[PDB]
Amino acid sequence: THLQEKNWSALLTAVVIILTIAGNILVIMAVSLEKKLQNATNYFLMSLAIADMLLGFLVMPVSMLTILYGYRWPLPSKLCAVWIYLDVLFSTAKIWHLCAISLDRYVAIQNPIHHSRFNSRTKAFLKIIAVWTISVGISMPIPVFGLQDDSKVFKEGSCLLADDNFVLIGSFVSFFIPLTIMVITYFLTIKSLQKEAADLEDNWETLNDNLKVIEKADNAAQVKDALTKMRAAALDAGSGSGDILVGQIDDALKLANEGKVKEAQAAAEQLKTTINAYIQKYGQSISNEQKACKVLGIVFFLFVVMWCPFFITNIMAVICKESCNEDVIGALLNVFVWIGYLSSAVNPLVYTLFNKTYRSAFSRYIQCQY
Ligand SMILES: Cc1nc2n(c(=O)c1CCN1CCC(c3noc4cc(F)ccc34)CC1)CCCC2
Ligand SMILES: CC(C)CCC[C@@H](C)[C@H]1CC[C@H]2[C@@H]3CC=C4C[C@@H](O)CC[C@]4(C)[C@H]3CC[C@]12C
Ligand SMILES: [Zn+2]
Repeated sequence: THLQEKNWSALLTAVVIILTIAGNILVIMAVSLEKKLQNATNYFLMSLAIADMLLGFLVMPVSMLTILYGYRWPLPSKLCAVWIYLDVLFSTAKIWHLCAISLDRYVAIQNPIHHSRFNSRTKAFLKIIAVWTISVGISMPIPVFGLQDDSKVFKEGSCLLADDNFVLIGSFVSFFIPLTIMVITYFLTIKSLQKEAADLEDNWETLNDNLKVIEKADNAAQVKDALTKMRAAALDAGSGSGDILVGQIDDALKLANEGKVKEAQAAAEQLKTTINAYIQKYGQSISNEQKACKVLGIVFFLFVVMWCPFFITNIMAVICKESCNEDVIGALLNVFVWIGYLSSAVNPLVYTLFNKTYRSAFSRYIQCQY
């Protein structure tokens, strides 16, 4: 039966709604409770999850109500523009949250002391508020012109963004520009991390060369010279983390400055083991940045690929009003809108897959074990 089609569409819509709300609430709880997940990127991801939850709680159920009424808007006229504004607001906020994550992490890894433990919570919160304000500013044209003009938000009785200029400018400002920025920033990030690993290997090379020089030293002058080169290398290798290693090298360097050559050589001998350990630690930190980069790239790819069919079909239907068939186009737009909405529910599953802390948190939350 063809009414069974409406029943199935509404049912699958409800499935997507419940999945979105539940998963993003799980992400909210994970970021709100775990102190192991309290850096800037996780604050951005929790803001992202609340945005997706607001989308799945205020916008997607109204879309289900719309698809139940034969796509005829049953609510008051102003609520159509309000609902389109909220929809565009939350989706634009999501994509620009992703863009801000990419850019912020890139700018961070640019800073030569970005491995220090001192990160400010308030700065990340201010960035999140700035992104939400950007989203509100991008979405304001719909309330401005939509409440003034009933025709720009209504399309044959149906509550759709009918202005072609609005559609194209919103596709560019809200989807295409942040997508391109995301791609560029991601590839620049992989290049910067490669540079980081290369510099770390160079620091290790310097450390080994000067340890070997110290092992065969004769007088205090060359001991101090090799220890100075070692101190520079070790300070560079920490990427601002801040450890005992440079302090131990300074202890050996004091021994060298006093003229004690044998004791300085013994100190360098202990430093050899300490240096191997710390170098491996720094390499592991770089590898962790690489893994986080790839996971966030998976997130970006899933979101963009799931929203791409809708934007493709929408811009195409704006271009060809009669060249292309519009019944199949309307069916495609329905299906692709709901795929893009499914993108909002996909994220917590991805957090579960490639993150052990998120997965443990969710496994303990399903059983209510806090
Ligand atoms: C409910 C509905 N139902 C129908 N149609 C609709 O367009 C709609 C509106 C669908 N909104 C979903 C979010 C979109 C969006 N805005 O900004 C973004 C930025 C992003 F990164 C990703 C996505 C977006 C804009 C449209 C037309 C066919 C008939 C049924
Ligand atoms: C705790 C941290 C990490 C997240 C903070 C999220 C804050 C900044 C977000 C969450 C929900 C957001 C609000 C959701 C909806 C609207 C309606 C819009 O027309 C004006 C902005 C406004 C009022 C948003 C302001 C920013 C907001 C309050
Ligand atoms: Zn780093």
